[PDB]
Amino acid sequence: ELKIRDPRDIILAPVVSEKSYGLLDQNTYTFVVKPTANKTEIKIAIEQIFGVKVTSVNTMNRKGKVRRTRTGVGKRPDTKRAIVTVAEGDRIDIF
Amino acid sequence: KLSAAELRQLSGEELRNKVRELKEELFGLRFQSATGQLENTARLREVRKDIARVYTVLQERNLNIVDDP
Amino acid sequence: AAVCDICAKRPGFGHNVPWSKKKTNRRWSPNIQRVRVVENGTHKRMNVCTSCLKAGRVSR
Amino acid sequence: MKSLKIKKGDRVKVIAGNDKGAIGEVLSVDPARERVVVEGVNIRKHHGIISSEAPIHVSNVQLVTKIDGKDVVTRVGYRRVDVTKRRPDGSEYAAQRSVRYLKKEE
RNA sequence: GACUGUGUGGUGGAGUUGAUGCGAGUGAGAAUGCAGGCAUGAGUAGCGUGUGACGGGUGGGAAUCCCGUCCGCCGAUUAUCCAAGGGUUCCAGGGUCAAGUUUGUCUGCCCUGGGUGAGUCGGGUCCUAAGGCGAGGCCGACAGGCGUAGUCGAUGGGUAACCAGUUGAUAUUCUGGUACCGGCUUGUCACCGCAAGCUGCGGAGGGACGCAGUGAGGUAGCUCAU
RNA sequence: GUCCGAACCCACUUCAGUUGAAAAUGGAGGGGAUGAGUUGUGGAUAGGGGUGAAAGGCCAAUCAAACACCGUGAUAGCUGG
RNA sequence: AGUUGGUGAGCGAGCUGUGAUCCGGGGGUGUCCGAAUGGGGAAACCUGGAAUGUCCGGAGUAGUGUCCGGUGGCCCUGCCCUGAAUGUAUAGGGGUGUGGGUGGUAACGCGGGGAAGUGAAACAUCUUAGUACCCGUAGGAAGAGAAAACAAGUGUGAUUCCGUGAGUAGUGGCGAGCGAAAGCGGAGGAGGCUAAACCGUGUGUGUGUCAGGUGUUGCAUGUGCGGGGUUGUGGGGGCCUUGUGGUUCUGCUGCCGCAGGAUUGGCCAGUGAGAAAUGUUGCGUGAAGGUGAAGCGUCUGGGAAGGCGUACCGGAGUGGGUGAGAGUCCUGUAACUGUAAGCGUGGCACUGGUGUGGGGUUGCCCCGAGUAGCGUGGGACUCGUGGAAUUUCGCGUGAAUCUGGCGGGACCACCCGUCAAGCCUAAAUACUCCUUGGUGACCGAUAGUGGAUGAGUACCGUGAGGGAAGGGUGAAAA
Ligand SMILES: [Mg+2]
Ligand SMILES: [Mg+2]
Ligand SMILES: [Mg+2]
Ligand SMILES: [Mg+2]
Ligand SMILES: [Mg+2]
Ligand SMILES: [Mg+2]
Ligand SMILES: [Mg+2]
Ligand SMILES: [Mg+2]
Ligand SMILES: [Mg+2]
Ligand SMILES: [Mg+2]
Ligand SMILES: [Mg+2]
Ligand SMILES: [Mg+2]
Ligand SMILES: [Mg+2]
Ligand SMILES: [Mg+2]
Ligand SMILES: [Mg+2]
Ligand SMILES: [Mg+2]
Ligand SMILES: [Mg+2]
Ligand SMILES: [Mg+2]
Ligand SMILES: [Mg+2]
Ligand SMILES: [Mg+2]
Ligand SMILES: [Mg+2]
Ligand SMILES: [Mg+2]
Ligand SMILES: [Mg+2]
Ligand SMILES: [Mg+2]
Ligand SMILES: [Mg+2]
Ligand SMILES: [Mg+2]
Ligand SMILES: [Mg+2]
Ligand SMILES: [Mg+2]
Ligand SMILES: [Mg+2]
Ligand SMILES: [Mg+2]
Ligand SMILES: [Mg+2]
Ligand SMILES: [Mg+2]
Ligand SMILES: [Mg+2]
Ligand SMILES: [Mg+2]
Ligand SMILES: [Mg+2]
Ligand SMILES: [Mg+2]
Ligand SMILES: [Mg+2]
Ligand SMILES: [Mg+2]
Ligand SMILES: [Mg+2]
Ligand SMILES: [Mg+2]
Ligand SMILES: [Mg+2]
Ligand SMILES: [Mg+2]
Ligand SMILES: [Mg+2]
Ligand SMILES: [Mg+2]
Ligand SMILES: [Mg+2]
Ligand SMILES: [Mg+2]
Ligand SMILES: [Mg+2]
Ligand SMILES: [Mg+2]
Ligand SMILES: [Mg+2]
Ligand SMILES: [Mg+2]
Ligand SMILES: [Mg+2]
Ligand SMILES: [Mg+2]
Ligand SMILES: [Mg+2]
Ligand SMILES: [Mg+2]
Ligand SMILES: [Mg+2]
Ligand SMILES: [Mg+2]
Ligand SMILES: [Mg+2]
Ligand SMILES: [Mg+2]
Ligand SMILES: [Mg+2]
Ligand SMILES: [Mg+2]
Ligand SMILES: [Mg+2]
Ligand SMILES: [Mg+2]
Ligand SMILES: [Mg+2]
Ligand SMILES: [Mg+2]
Ligand SMILES: [Mg+2]
Ligand SMILES: [Mg+2]
Ligand SMILES: [Mg+2]
Ligand SMILES: [Zn+2]
Repeated sequence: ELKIRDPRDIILAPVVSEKSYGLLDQNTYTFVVKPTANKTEIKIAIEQIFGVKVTSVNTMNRKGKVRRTRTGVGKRPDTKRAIVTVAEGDRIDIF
Repeated sequence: KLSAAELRQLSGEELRNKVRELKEELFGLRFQSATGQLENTARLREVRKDIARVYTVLQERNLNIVDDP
Repeated sequence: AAVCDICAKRPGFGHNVPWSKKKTNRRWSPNIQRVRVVENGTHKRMNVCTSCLKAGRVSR
Repeated sequence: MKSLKIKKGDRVKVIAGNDKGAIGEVLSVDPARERVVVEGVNIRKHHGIISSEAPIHVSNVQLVTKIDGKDVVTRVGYRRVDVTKRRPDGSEYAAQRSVRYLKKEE
């Protein structure tokens, strides 16, 4: 069957902000994930990609902001964010 | 820029290794884009076009559009 | 019923025409009877018209 | 859609506008909007701001040739020639192409 | 006469004049006519229950923003937390065209970025009520109506977690401590064996049920204290 | 289907409001307030039909036959232009 | 030779000419919903496979959670097994996917149901109008169609459509209104099968048939399949006078003759409706392209296409752009040209596929039945129940069959025409959601589409639904 599926299809990008950087102090990484991926799939994919033992994966759905511009109401995409808590010393290098 | 003519000379297993390598490169490019790196924003689209090329070669071998080595 | 399972006979539509000719819409239904039939060894009920009963088109 | 008869790097003479009679090398072409930038002709502003050439209509310039010591403006024609075109796989095959020639110089 | 000059300026910046014919979406003052723009009333009525005062700050600008001190007000609610509904209004920074019945440096407004974390909470993954749909089927000229087997459908039944701490914005969700529930696997003990067990399938028990009323034993709370 | 009386449901009188704070309310009193009570959630009945402790009442702020669209540019011995 | 769509640029690229972008053709991918189809559902969501080595294959884990792909909706239908109460059997049940279906679609078609406002100066017959709407169902068109016809004495000869006939004849509370047909002029221009008689062919079963020959030698009925047959001053079957294309030679009837049989003619006839459907060769094209003529100098101007001067092309002076008004600056235009490709399309040749009658006779036999008529209650016809022909629906009743049936406006007789109760048929006709090219004494932003812009949007409404307004700097953003 065509279309090899990759763990890297599920972890889109890291989330870099003040809250994420403060979470990195407690070995916790925030990623944007495919909106159709569950916590177990995300956990397995993170373990496969980063070679790290994962103690927890939490998820939230962040609705996209709505702004009125010319051409009317424009809508930013809805995203799913996975917050991954990692073993005591394992570390993830997101660069 | 990969060429479909070159990929048509490769075999199936190395073509799929190429698919996985391109997926890994796209992953790294997206992470660099998120973190403020990636001066080279054209490779971000070109790697996906390369993935499409390899999939086209693999599927034309699967569907017998071109003879499969 | 008003539809024959044999020959597909269905009601007609016409007028009540009184002495004053004030027409009203009305129906003519076929004389449908529900009878027991045994066709190819199968026993069942059928709504058949008396015209197909008289013609012998139904196996009782 | 196809291209224009004026290409980048051509030597043209302006036949209409403020700089009528000027001769310059075509620096860049805009095939969609039929406007070309001719070297040293339409000097205006852009955007501590660069002052540079501006595009004029491609119909305001004409290709120029030196016949007997003077620059004279000519129209162009096309003649079909046999060439060998190459496919993406590297295979070669015979085909035809159009080569531009200047009139007034045969 | 409807009108008009081939007079003469100004503005304007791409069409149009006369003769003779041809064709009209060819003429407006009114239809409580339709659309737009603008008057009159008129700088007039109102500015939507109410208690604010002062000191300092910010700022181009302050009664109306921020801080403080007095004083007053609600307190079975002018408090705190949810459901429904709304949908980013939340937080931080920048802003003062518009909005705010005034001003505004302010804002539930504008722009940019950020923010919502669950095995146990509320739903699904469980169960059914009313009701809906409904294989076959029955009824009906056609369209369609009803309904069996079933399948949905909470406003109900069932189901395992608490306290403390932390942010600008989340917290029975994160963190610390201490628990519980269902799986998977594993060390170990004990027992089975027409005749182990597992799953289906049902029987029965159970779930399982009204209203009103009094008393007893407690506990939360509250009050006082040498 | 007891009595007085809050919440709650209602709406008897009066004053105000009447370009309202509000296309039915506010102030002051007033009736019921364990019952034929009130209320949340979902559901059923649909237009010559529904529902009605019955007023031609109500059926999404004008119901002696809702609303929308279509027949349709209905028709008007009438008014206006 | 530039290019990474637009509103609306610079980054980083690729083409860096190893020809990209681009254009035509064909493919690949194609999340989720939607007939929506594994199950559920508030569309774009949720949720799955009893127990087992797990629904099947693969990936991953120690294992379970997990991931990727597949399969399984329902209805009809075909094929196979089993056959309830119960006996035959059938209903039902169990395997297989054999085929078809489901839903959408602007107009046009066919069949069916069917208003009212309105007009009648009221209103009920009537009109509106078989309109609006609704239901079922197509096709590229549909429907009709090859005389149970018209005509009127000679004749025409399937259907459909247009023009006349004609607002006539009629019809009508003889009110308001409605309203033919024959004939004639045209567009188009096919005709084809079948039922049955009779002949070859099994099961509710044989005691009679010169090579032959047996209580049957092929004897009896009524299915299916093949021949035959297909017409109306009747035809066909049967009985015969004869004729098949040249045969290698197998049967039955009379060692006459009839038929299966075969590379090789063929008058024929073909992809058609025609009782049917299978390849290689032969032209020009739409989808893309290609070539495509011929002007300079001065003046004024921001700018020349304008003025002045003087030259060219024209199978091209239709247009439109360009800084003002261009035949010769651009785009093009006339003319020619290419078309690889199409599912290409049309047509021809060959291959390959299928295949005759004429004269005589009426002994006999067939020629479409619950059909036609009749009565009754309705409908369409000029015809509104009448003198009511013709045609059609419901309910009853119910033929003849060629020395017969039907029609020619009640009905009967003669005459004329015709042969119903089976089927299929092109073109002329209708329409335009769409695609390509073009046109206008059509509009020009209150117009023309509701919509020149985020337009079926904002907004309003629970909902069905309703529904706007907003264009212009400049030659160039300079
Ligand atoms: Mg969660
Ligand atoms: Mg009888
Ligand atoms: Mg190419
Ligand atoms: Mg060219
Ligand atoms: Mg004139
Ligand atoms: Mg007018
Ligand atoms: Mg006026
Ligand atoms: Mg007026
Ligand atoms: Mg004023
Ligand atoms: Mg004053
Ligand atoms: Mg006054
Ligand atoms: Mg006053
Ligand atoms: Mg005042
Ligand atoms: Mg204060
Ligand atoms: Mg107080
Ligand atoms: Mg929310
Ligand atoms: Mg915001
Ligand atoms: Mg807002
Ligand atoms: Mg805020
Ligand atoms: Mg702020
Ligand atoms: Mg203000
Ligand atoms: Mg502020
Ligand atoms: Mg139920
Ligand atoms: Mg059904
Ligand atoms: Mg449920
Ligand atoms: Mg609940
Ligand atoms: Mg908070
Ligand atoms: Mg807590
Ligand atoms: Mg915790
Ligand atoms: Mg039980
Ligand atoms: Mg019990
Ligand atoms: Mg009970
Ligand atoms: Mg006590
Ligand atoms: Mg104390
Ligand atoms: Mg009481
Ligand atoms: Mg009382
Ligand atoms: Mg009341
Ligand atoms: Mg309801
Ligand atoms: Mg009354
Ligand atoms: Mg109301
Ligand atoms: Mg009324
Ligand atoms: Mg009425
Ligand atoms: Mg009408
Ligand atoms: Mg589904
Ligand atoms: Mg479904
Ligand atoms: Mg299983
Ligand atoms: Mg009627
Ligand atoms: Mg009427
Ligand atoms: Mg009238
Ligand atoms: Mg009248
Ligand atoms: Mg079709
Ligand atoms: Mg037809
Ligand atoms: Mg004629
Ligand atoms: Mg036969
Ligand atoms: Mg040319
Ligand atoms: Mg000139
Ligand atoms: Mg009539
Ligand atoms: Mg009759
Ligand atoms: Mg007759
Ligand atoms: Mg007669
Ligand atoms: Mg016949
Ligand atoms: Mg036909
Ligand atoms: Mg056409
Ligand atoms: Mg306007
Ligand atoms: Mg308009
Ligand atoms: Mg204007
Ligand atoms: Mg709404
Ligand atoms: Zn019948």
